Amino acid sequence: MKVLALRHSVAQVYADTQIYTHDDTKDSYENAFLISNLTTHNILYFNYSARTLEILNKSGIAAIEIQSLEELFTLIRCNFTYDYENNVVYLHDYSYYTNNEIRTDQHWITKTNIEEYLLPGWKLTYVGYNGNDTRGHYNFSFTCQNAATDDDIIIEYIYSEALDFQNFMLRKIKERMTTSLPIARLSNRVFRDKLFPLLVKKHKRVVNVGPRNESMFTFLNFPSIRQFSNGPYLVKNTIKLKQERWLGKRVSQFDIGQYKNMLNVITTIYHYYNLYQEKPIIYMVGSAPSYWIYDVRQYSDFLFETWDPLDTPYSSIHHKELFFAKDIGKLKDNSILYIDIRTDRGNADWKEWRKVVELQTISNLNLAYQYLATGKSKVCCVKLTAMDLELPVSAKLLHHPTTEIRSEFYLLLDIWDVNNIKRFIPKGALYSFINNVITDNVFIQSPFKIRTSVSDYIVALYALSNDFNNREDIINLINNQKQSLITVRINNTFKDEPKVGFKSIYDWTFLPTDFETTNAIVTSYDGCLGIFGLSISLASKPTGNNHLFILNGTDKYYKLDQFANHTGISRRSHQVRFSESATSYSGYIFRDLSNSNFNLIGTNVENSVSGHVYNALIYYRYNYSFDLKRWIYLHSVEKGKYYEHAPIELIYACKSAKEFASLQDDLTVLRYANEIENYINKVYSITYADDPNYFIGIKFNNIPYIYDVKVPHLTFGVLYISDNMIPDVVKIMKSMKQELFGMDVTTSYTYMLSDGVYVANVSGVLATYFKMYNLFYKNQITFGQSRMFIPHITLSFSNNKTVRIETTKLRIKSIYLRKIRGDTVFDMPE
Amino acid sequence: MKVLALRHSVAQVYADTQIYTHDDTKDSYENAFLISNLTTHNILYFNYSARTLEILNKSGIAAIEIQSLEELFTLIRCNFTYDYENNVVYLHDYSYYTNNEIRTDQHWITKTNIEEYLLPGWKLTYVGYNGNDTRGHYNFSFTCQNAATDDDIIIEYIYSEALDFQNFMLRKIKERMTTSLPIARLSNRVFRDKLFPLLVKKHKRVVNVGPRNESMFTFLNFPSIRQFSNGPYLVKNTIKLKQERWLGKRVSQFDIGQYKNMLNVITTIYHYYNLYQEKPIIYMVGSAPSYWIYDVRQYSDFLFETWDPLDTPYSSIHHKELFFAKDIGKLKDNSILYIDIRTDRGNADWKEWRKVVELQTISNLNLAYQYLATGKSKVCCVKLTAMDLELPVSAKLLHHPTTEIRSEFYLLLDIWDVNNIKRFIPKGALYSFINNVITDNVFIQSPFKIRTSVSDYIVALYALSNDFNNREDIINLINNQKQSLITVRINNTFKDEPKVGFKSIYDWTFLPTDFETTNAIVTSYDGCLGIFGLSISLASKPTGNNHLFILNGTDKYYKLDQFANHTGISRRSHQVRFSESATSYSGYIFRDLSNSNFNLIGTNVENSVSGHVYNALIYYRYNYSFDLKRWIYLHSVEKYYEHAPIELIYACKSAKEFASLQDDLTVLRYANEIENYINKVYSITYADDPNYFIGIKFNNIPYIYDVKVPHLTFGVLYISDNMIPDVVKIMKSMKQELFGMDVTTSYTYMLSDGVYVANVSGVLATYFKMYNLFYKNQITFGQSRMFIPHITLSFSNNKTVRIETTKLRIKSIYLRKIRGDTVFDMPE
Amino acid sequence: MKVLALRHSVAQVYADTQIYTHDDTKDSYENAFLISNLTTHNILYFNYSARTLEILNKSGIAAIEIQSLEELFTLIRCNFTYDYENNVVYLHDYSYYTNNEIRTDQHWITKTNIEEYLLPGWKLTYVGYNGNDTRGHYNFSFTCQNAATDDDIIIEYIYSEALDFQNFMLRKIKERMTTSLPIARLSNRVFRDKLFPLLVKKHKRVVNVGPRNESMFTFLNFPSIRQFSNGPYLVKNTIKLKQERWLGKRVSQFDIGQYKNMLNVITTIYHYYNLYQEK
Ligand SMILES: Nc1nc2c(ncn2[C@@H]2O[C@H](COP(=O)(O)O)[C@@H](O)[C@H]2O)c(=O)[nH]1
Ligand SMILES: Nc1nc2c(ncn2[C@@H]2O[C@H](COP(=O)(O)O)[C@@H](O)[C@H]2O)c(=O)[nH]1
Repeated sequence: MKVLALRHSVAQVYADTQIYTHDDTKDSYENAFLISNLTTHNILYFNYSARTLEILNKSGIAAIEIQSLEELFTLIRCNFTYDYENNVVYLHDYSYYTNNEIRTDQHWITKTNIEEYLLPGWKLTYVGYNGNDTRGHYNFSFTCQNAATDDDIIIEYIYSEALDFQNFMLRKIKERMTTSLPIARLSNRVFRDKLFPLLVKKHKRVVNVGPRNESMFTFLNFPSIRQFSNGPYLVKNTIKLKQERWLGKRVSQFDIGQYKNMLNVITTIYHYYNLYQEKPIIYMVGSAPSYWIYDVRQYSDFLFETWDPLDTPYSSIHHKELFFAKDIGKLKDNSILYIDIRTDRGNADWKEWRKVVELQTISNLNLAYQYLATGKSKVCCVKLTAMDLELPVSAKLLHHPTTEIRSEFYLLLDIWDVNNIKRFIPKGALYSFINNVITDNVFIQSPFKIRTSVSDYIVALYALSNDFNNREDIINLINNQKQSLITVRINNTFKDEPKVGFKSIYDWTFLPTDFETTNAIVTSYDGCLGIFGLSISLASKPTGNNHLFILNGTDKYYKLDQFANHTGISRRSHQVRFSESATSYSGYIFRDLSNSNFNLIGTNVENSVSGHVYNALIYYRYNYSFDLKRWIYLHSVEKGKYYEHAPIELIYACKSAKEFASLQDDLTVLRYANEIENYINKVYSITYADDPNYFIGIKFNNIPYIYDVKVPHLTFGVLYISDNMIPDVVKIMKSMKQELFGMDVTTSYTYMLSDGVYVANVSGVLATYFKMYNLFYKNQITFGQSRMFIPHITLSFSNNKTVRIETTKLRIKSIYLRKIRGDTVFDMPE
Repeated sequence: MKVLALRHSVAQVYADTQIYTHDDTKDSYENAFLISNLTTHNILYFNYSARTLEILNKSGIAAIEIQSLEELFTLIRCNFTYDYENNVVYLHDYSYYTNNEIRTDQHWITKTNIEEYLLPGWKLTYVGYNGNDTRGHYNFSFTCQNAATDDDIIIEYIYSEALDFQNFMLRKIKERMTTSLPIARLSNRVFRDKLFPLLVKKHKRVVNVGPRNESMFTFLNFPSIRQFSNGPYLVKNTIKLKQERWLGKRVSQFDIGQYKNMLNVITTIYHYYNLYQEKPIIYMVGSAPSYWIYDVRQYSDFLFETWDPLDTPYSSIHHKELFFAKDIGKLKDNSILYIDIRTDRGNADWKEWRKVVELQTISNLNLAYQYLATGKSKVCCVKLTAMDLELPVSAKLLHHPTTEIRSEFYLLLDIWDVNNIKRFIPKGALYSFINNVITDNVFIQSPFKIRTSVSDYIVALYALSNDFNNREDIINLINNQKQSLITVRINNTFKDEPKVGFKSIYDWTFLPTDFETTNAIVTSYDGCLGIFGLSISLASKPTGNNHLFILNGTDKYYKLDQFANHTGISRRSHQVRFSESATSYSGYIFRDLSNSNFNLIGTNVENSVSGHVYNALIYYRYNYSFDLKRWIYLHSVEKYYEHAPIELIYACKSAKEFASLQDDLTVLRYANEIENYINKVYSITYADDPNYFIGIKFNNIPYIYDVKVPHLTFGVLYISDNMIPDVVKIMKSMKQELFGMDVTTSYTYMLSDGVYVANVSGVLATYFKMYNLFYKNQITFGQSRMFIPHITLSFSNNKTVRIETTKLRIKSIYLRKIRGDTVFDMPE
Repeated sequence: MKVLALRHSVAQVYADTQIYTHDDTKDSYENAFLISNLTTHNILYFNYSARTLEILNKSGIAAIEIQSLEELFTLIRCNFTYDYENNVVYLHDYSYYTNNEIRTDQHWITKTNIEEYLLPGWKLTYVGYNGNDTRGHYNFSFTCQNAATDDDIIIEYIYSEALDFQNFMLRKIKERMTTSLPIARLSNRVFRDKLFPLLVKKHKRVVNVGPRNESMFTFLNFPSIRQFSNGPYLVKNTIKLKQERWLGKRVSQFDIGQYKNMLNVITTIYHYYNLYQEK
């Protein structure tokens, strides 16, 4: 929501688009609330309270100080992710195209002949992970960098098997200008990099479910984490494959053999991590260029040993420029070995070269076998070619994207693999694997069993909510797990559809009430981002791939007003109320008509009994960052910290939301409202004195209207009690005697309350009524009725016309407790 | 958008919701444009020029003076329609429900026992037509009134055969709070009343197509207007009806017999108007309550002479308080007669009572016959009951909604009807008509045949666009009419579907290019509202039931910048470019990549080709008030921007690419259609095979150059030798201007593989002015591709270098034979 | 799937529409299988194995012997439900409209002035529950009756609050000719009436979940069954209701006070059944 606070003295004015202006010196939390309810994208903050900036940032709303209006202000007309703890700004902005450049996260790409295939004059410039090397471009009051890169395009080109790069880059850039900004993808890079270190330091055992190739670099420094992904391609599974012949498909114009090498070595690193939770020694044979080491070293320090006749720049120690044949004993006991040996494309016939390469393949495989036969705790990966050969059945198969699909694959072998059953594999099956399979993911770990773990911190970022996963197992995991961070699809669909999908790929959808979590925060990406110290320029759109984030066993659950608060609950409510609606009063109007309070709708903008629940039910697709359930619960057990609202006040908003949904045919909001009302009636064991025996009544000295009944009284309470509780009731009355006479009782008009009932309004007594309802309910005394409480002084049982007077205070003369249908009053304090 | 202008004295500011602020005195017409491109609903204007406030109001955008911050400002946080000519404000706001009241614009309703069936304690409060009686409530710098009424509910209740009013009103009120404000419905009530008087005065002959019961009162004062509706129910058509018996269905809890009487009389008035184009005398018999006269008299004066026993209507000149039996000679020759004979009942038998009513009906029918036997100009309406009887074949049958369906109907009779064939009609058929039909419309006039009329001002207000009307007949009417105001549904669908519909009721959809109008304004409801002196606080939502408005042959067509202007062209463009976009430069970047200007993206924030058209094509669902067609045409034949035609074509190609990427089929069509219109209006030629060229030479070149002769190729042309002199003339015509331009260069870049050039700035505007001069003089200038001003430096495929802004020498300008050593001119 | 087996000697031939022909003497279960895989609606069975008819009937496929080709065969060009244990044929067929008549399951309706509000000349004729009194119309090799009635229309008119019966009946009849036959609704009446007696006799304790008003008559003789439906309207729940005044809405042209009385008494019977499992 991009709130920018600039100095009041330097309150510069320009007509920027979608801007707003706010400033006030009354409270520090309500300035944040009122800012959170502004309707535009950018907000300009002029009294610039540091406290209020911190509150916004905790809520996920980006709030930063602006000191160099000349450049700081103008260079923030784009979205960004703000690390407010370290005061860092990560710009997600593709204006750098005006420099005729493509930006990448990876250094190795700069060494390929990629620039030739770009548009004429274009270059690609390395920017570092999340634009770390761009900090020179921006020298502001804060550290500033541009996290936007074109790496998605390059990776898509590599996996797309289409050849011509010029048109591909051009098409993808034009598309990027035609579609809205990929905020989720770009800010999640920052969130991953900040999140997982905090978890590894802060928690004993961290389990990450379904990592994707995007974060392959994130976990390079954290072997403590146990990863669960899709299964690996085993050799035994090649029995199903139909035999095929050589097929020379070219996928990339520029040589990407280094990307293949890097994905291979990283896959091996993570296999080793999965087996032994420690960082291994890396041994590499071949891999002469080896530039990508740099990109790995940016995330974790590793010890690299290289054997290649050419030079390898970034290696730790290039043990020998000479080739490696029988030097097995140099290899230490806790390590991984990458064997990429290609002798040479000789200038001989292709058949002769094939025999040469086949013999070389057998040599490499035997080298791997000797590597793993001698020593415990090691893993290896070999380059083989497609031929008839006998591989172990449990070995893992790798074919990552390479420049051309030309009869090569890789075999990943642990020590359990070497002495295992070996099977004969024809060249046709291996060719079928090379041609029909491209390895999608470097995480080859066994799938995650969706069971609650008591010693683990489970992290399911975008993996659990899928069409094929068991829904009830997901619900039980979220419900009963301690210490977790799990994400599901939101079900922002009308008609309450239980799945949502794109081109026959579907996801399960959940409402916040579909869970029964005891102690957890159920918020948006904004809320979860704030809980971990980040804020963002751009909120979730109501219709999109929006996810609920659920944090189980968090430090922050009891900080109700601090994290996943009601910031922005009324942003959409206010936009609709002031632009499109029939009247700005429509809300109070509808809420009173929904609770059968139509008897008078006269100036109901004052002292309405409905609550936050109405906007959390109706506009949930916008403000689901609120966590309505925790808000209700924490106010059940004070341990009402700011509000002290009676439960009937919550139930009334529930009923109003149900009627609204039925009018709009919003089936989802109808369910959500019914379920929240159920949760309320579970947390509060509410009772209704629909058949009362006694009542509390207030009597006034003067009555500014013509009255036709003998006794004008305000029925201020109605209750159902046994006689023995009359002292208890009395005590509770005494408990607020001061407060009872303190209230500023006012009346301004008379109206018809029902057929044959003519009453005078009473104002200013309702807050006291709710405090007293809370006290009676806490004391297990049945107080209140099924209907809504309407404070009124009955004037006559006749049908008379409405009369108005100026606000005339009313004065209390006695506050009595009387038995219904008994002329006997059982208490009369003055 | 509510534009609210506050004075320096009232420069007070609060945090109003969805608010914005603008103010400036360094620009003239651009203050209105820049206001028109702001994103929120309400805007506050602080250092305001009266001129730009007027420009906004002419464009349809409501712009009001605000002086009473205490009440006037707080009470304009709701939408309204503003008559800026008379400076009056019609509020459309239903906050008045907080008074426990139902508001009607009709006085007769107040006399019924309707208040009894409302919610307890609620009242019904008569308000003036379009809230005339609310002006007392508001004491502002301007006239102010609240046009919102609950008549939607009352009318729907009467026509919906729902029984219980209390629940119906309650449900409809809740619905009204749950759905957005019916602005089209409410403000068109104002628009009709301002429109049609202006048309009657300003034009001789006015034809109104398909009026509905909503505007029943509007045309009461204009028999000059000839209206065409769906048609009448004739007695001749009762042969189809299957015989039925009495079925006593109750329609309303409170007596609405006065609505029936009024609708009958009004139907008769409009029939009389249809036959003889002049206002009649009104004679009525029975009609004891007589209030609806008031509601009629508020729009037009009529002469009301009623005969009613011992009862006194409202304003009827009571020719006799005695019962009327054989006084036919008292009734004048230019008149209308309504025969509602009370027919009072009693406590007698229902069968005997039926015979009583039958005899009374026969008396009434003979009464009508005696009325019509004489006279040159008369029309009559009679109350009958269901019985066997012989009615004229050409007579019209009326059954307007009444309290109960109790064996009663009304017959409309012409002077032509009496002298026509009479046919026997059984009681069963009459019961079938009473039970199965309620007359929907008081205009029973024959339908409009969709043919152009040359002497008439035709008005088709939401009537022509429909599934069943001939689409090509509509296109020809709009295209070839001389003086009309016609509305059609706009094709705001993403897939190019030519129809749009709900529950088997469909409408044809058109694009602005689907027409070929000669001199006409094709704009939105806002634009049309502005042309007639009204403005509105909030524009139409892009995917609503939005209508194109076409005004043929108006005085305002040539006033381009005043009406149907470019206000709001970039409102959505600016919201998208900031906010959600990948980059704030995204627009210029995409137009340069789509027109093959990808060689460099450096010099594109400055000196880009057209984008005025770009946002009018792709964001058309928002700014369809622009009328891009007249804008293109008027700039072909001057009658400011001085924009080259290729400049428009490039934006067309960019919009086509954008639509193809978004799969916006309608925008793709619209873009291709506009490019077609451009190449139609401009007979463009391209010198793709160059013959000669214009070259500029400078002494200073801040970069290392590896070519022998550095020059800026400022032109390419295909010409005959005989035309070489004329070209020189044009060069001389702006020689000063050519050396005058402040040409600047800032960096070097790659223009293609193996080409290394330096950017050029400040020459492009001169290039377009000169292109216009070449095209006007029928000399082929320019190329199919886009013009890129550059000085070739080398064919060396070298890396790009940047320097500070360096001016250029312009030592010489010249025209040289391409591939020839011959230069044919070289001015100092 | 309407398999009709007729005598091989009397193998009459006509070009009926959607018919088929099968006959074989190799196996008794595979003749049933091969018949079950034929594609048309009606099948004509010529070697007419009694065993194979029983197998089909056990599978749900109607399989009946045809002996009076002249009328039995032609009066089976309509769908039906076949009680193959008792050899009874319940026709679900609305051809009886050609007799200018409306058929009802309930005797009380005949005492109301309903016939006046029909189309001219039309009558309503009581036919008994699932057409028990229609067995006189059909005297075939099997017991035969027409279970089709217009009672759905009358009940819908009573609950629809629209007044004019003539147009309502006409509209609903025209609709019935324009839409396919409501087989599920009509055969489920027969299935309920056969099913629940078998269950009460065959099982100790029978629980029926969510009975609807349609089968209000089915359980009149079985108080052993415990029924579970939607909750009742309690007096205490009137506290929520908004106060209103007299509103005289007329829902039916002919007096249906007897339907009200019957529904009241039957509701009371079932409440008593729910409390005390006896009549
Ligand atoms: N009863 C009640 N009303 C609230 C509460 N919070 C906000 N509101 C009402 O909601 C309004 C803003 O939300 P809106 O009605 O515009 O959606 C405020 O002006 C206030 O009257 C609450 O906790 N309880
Ligand atoms: N209206 C208009 N805008 C132009 C024209 N040429 C360039 N522009 C640019 O287009 C912007 C309008 O918003 P856009 O959708 O291009 O972002 C203006 O701010 C301006 O910088 C033109 O001829 N007409």
